[PDB]
Amino acid sequence: GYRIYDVVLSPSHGIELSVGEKLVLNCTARTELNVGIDFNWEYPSSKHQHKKLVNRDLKTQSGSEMKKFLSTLTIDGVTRSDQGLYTCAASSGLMTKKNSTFVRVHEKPF
Amino acid sequence: IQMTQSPSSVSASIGDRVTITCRASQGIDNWLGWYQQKPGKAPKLLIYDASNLDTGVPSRFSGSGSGTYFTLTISSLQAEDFAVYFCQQAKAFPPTFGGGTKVDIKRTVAAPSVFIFPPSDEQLKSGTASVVCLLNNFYPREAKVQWKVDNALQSGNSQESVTEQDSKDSTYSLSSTLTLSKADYEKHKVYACEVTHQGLSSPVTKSFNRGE
Amino acid sequence: VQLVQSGGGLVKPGGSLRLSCAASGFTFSSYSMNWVRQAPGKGLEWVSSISSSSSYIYYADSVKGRFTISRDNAKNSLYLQMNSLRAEDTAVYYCARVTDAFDIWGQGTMVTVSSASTKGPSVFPLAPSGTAALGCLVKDYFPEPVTVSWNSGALTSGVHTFPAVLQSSGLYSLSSVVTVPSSSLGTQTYICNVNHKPSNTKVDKRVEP
Repeated sequence: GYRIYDVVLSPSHGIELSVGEKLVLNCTARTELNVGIDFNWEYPSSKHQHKKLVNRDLKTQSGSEMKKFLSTLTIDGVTRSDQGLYTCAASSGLMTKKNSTFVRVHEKPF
Repeated sequence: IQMTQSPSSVSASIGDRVTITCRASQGIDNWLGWYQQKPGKAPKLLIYDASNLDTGVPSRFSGSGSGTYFTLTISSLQAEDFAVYFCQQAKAFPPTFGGGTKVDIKRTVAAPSVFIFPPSDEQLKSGTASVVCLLNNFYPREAKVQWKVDNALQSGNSQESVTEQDSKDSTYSLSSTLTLSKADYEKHKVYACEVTHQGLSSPVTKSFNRGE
Repeated sequence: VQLVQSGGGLVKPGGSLRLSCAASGFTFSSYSMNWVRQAPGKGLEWVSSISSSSSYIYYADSVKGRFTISRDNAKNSLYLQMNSLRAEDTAVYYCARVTDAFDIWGQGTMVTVSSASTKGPSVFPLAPSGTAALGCLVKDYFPEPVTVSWNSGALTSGVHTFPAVLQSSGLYSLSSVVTVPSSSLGTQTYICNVNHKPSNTKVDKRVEP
């Protein structure tokens, strides 16, 4: 009883921000009751760390026989270096699923 | 959670439609993997989640099934495909593997030429006695060997090792070594190696009397 | 995409050695990594697993309370410290990436847990009684690296050198045999050339009927 159903990002596609706008990327992952989940992100920039943007707390929900694990990624202000491909990998030890998404930050006033 | 593969060995030729079965003790929905291993090197994932092919794997490999019953088919066998195939479950806590199914090169059925070797006198000086039984050039791979010392079936005190499928004649050979002390060896007289194989209509036993 | 392994070798019961597995070709930080072993002749057995940030660790009942899994994500490498080893831990250990299935496997590294020290082989003759069979019994050596040829490589046809096997004493035993025409026994001489480099033990045994 240690399996993962699917990992989805919200929003999933077509995220578009201006320079200096707050970026938000949640990462839901449905799993079984006994399953533990570990979130590791992958961002294109080299300015931020994994200790800033990724959530320190957790967000879990229980429903009948399915558990939800949620991890958020908050960036206070964005730049051209942040533009690229974001990926949220949710590893349980015995399994690891990942989903991709593209974000665009244009040079324009917010 | 037990995974049982059927059959243990499959004789095939180039171009054949080879099918391999994998059975689970309990239901696994669709979380079954297939791996290929050739002698000496590490395994490689062929198919995951029962039916989905991995990147780089040719389309001749295909998988199906659900629940307890699963199947791996090779549409048209190629020279690269001769290897061992393992199934692996991903439902319960411990991911268990199957026993493995060897796909080898089809050949004419060949009974083993059986030879028995008594311990050398050079060895008996060192207080130990090794009796070797050679099953040479046989096909298929499945063979059962039993040691008998004065009609006493020996178990736990023998070890066997099989060669890979030969490159020239596609046969196998097997060696079984019975280890005894000098004392126990000098006590008993008759030493028989009984072998059973498909190519033999009935079990053949090669034996020697200690002294000759 | 590669996964290179290193660190394995020879150990005596109780001792411990590090077992490295360096990734290159993909983002190491992200996937869960597992260890799977394979005993000589036996099938595959899942040993241990670990999450991407070393949060969730699991062990099999064969290795629980002895083996310790770990990883350094900055170095892009997987580790496995093996404490209090038994004779039944002698196997070929594989690191592997996990994503649905074990999609990427390392080359493999064999660890050997058996008790004896480095020791040269004793070569005993397997004397013959259409075709006739003879050979040499290379018994009681450690570790594995043992070459066997016949007549200095001049006799390769009809030769079968079987894989080695660990005895209960922890020493390896191997046999090499050759089938030859029964008529040419008294005339043609047959020498097996055994070489065990770990103990500098070259041996040439002449087998006779």
